[PDB]
Amino acid sequence: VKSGIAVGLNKGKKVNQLTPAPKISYRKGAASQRTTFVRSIVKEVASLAPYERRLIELIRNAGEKRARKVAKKRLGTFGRAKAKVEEMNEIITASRRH
Amino acid sequence: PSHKAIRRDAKYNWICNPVHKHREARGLTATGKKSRGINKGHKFHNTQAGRRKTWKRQNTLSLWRYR
Amino acid sequence: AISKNLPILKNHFRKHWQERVKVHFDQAGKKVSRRHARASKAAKIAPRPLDLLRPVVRAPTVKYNRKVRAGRGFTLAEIKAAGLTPAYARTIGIAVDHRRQNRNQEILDLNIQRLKEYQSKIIVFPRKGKAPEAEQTLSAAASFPIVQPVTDSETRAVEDNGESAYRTLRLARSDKRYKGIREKRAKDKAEAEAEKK
Amino acid sequence: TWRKWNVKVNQNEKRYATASAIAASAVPSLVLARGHRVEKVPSIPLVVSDDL
RNA sequence: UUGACCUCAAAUCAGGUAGGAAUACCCGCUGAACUUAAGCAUAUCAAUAAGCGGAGGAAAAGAAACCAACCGGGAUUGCCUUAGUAACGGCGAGUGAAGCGGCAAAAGCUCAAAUUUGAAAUCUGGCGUCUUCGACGUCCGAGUUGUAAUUUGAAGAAGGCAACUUUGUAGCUGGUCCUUGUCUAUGUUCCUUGGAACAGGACGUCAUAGAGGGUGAGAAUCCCGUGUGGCGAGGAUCCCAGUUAUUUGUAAAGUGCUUUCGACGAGUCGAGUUGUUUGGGAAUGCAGCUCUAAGUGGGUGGUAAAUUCCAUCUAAAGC
Repeated sequence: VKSGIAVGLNKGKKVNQLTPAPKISYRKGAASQRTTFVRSIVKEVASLAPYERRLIELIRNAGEKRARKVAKKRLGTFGRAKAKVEEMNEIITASRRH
Repeated sequence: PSHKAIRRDAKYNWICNPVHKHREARGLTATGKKSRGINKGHKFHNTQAGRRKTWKRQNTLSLWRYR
Repeated sequence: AISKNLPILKNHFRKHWQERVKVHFDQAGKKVSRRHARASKAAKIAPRPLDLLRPVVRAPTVKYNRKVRAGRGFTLAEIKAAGLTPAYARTIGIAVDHRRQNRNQEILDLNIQRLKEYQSKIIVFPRKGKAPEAEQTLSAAASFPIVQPVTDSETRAVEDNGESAYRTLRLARSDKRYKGIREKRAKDKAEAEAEKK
Repeated sequence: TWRKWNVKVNQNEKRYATASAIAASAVPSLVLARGHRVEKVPSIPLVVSDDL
């Protein structure tokens, strides 16, 4: 909803608005029921990478923060280190425990 | 292209035409169009339609009959 | 090199410019080629118009939002609203654009009227036998022009209420500058430190 | 080739000169001075019927 | 002992295909200096000349991992504007785009990733027969480590309920478009000058033909033509029109409602660093090297980061 003036927060002209119905191409990045099943099988076959085998050793010793700094150098950016280190904790809670 | 299975079948017929002689050399392959830098965007201005083509356009004096 | 009291010019002629000169002598002759091409195409096609029927569209930016202009294609929502399929519409002389969207009820109606006006006025010949020909109209833009929407009432009441239009702009502009820090000042004092209390 | 051949002229300036030339069609002094054997002709601003 | 399969060979085996030429324009690689800065080293000339590879009558580009911040536009290409502007630069000399706006022209689409699985449905060659740029039948081979039908994000599929509107393949004549051949007006009358009238003077004729050329000197009317319109011949043929065979059909397409799903491209994206290039400035694109992902994910939003939102498209295959 616009405010009815050229300068402001909303800005500007008021119209009968809604709606565009959603396209098919907006979904794109959404999951499964093949893909999660196939990715589950392609994990037991076979193992983790060498840099990932340091991550779980680093979590047992020096927890977080150091785990991010090692992952940030090996992977691209800080935002990708968030995803990897959060995922590696879910491996320990799932596989090693219970 | 000379083999008759490729000539008759309509899905793979286009490659037999004379315009597709040495695509690899001129850079009409997947890797070729990446190396030339042909993509839609503000990042790709100096090369997009053609690097030398664009230079040849904008380094030229266009004169009409009535100036 | 310089010196009287003249303006400092900028002439970019230090490359081999004379090798890459163009003179448009062909202007007059090239016009006849296009008039010949437009005429010869109409002879081949025969009873149909040369142009596809285009929709009405509003322009972008602050500079041009106050004017309407002929777009590219009719969208999929508007073609459905009239009562026809998108695949069928392409062979009747109606342009379709799969990527344009609708977020306005005013433009939505206008183009539905434009399609209903088009479908009524055109005739269609069957595939089989008889074909009662009715000359050719060349330009679709001539028969279906673009008119500017009128948002006007020439004589009108004078309703004042001591608000001041100038004072409204100064207050509204000040809110945009300061809502960032005013949210954060409210997130301290009243929240965080006093939600602890 | 790229020397200036054609010359642009103002639209009103052409119509000024073309209008004055149509004024020059009448008036017998300017016609005889600019050639033309027009001794026989009864008057000028010469109009003919539409059978022509 | 015999026969398969997988990789690799040989033959003047059966049948095909590649080179050179020309290069005005077009697609890439490679790459100078004279010069300008009143010197000269970054810069400039120039992402230019010479050198090398590859095409066609055009080439390239092209159906958004786009432009925007509006009440939003909507593949590519070119012209007029934007602009000598925003930026770049011993911030010196000098260099220098793009969005919107008005026009010319407008056309859209295909694979991979799903099981035909109640019938590899598909295709090359051999031999035979026909109406021979092909069609029909038959015999080996290719191929299940995947050839047909079916679907491409604008969607779409599998079920249930429901009304149905559509259809197709040859040759014959005529027009149309090219290459052409032929036909279609009027003074050579009299006198002077001259080697010669095509000159000068007198009297006519034709004109939808007084363009141009030829003939012993400036010829509409002496000759070829020119103008106006006829009449043939020989190709191209699907572009149209009008016909005649056929004979496609119980198969192919479209649409209203409702439930469950909805597969989307990796030594890539992205990060660091070196060299090169751009107007692109804590780095515009390209390339080498080291590191190396993801599933509401990834890209972009022209100042480096961390934190939280929003708007926009769907890359790493192709016409």
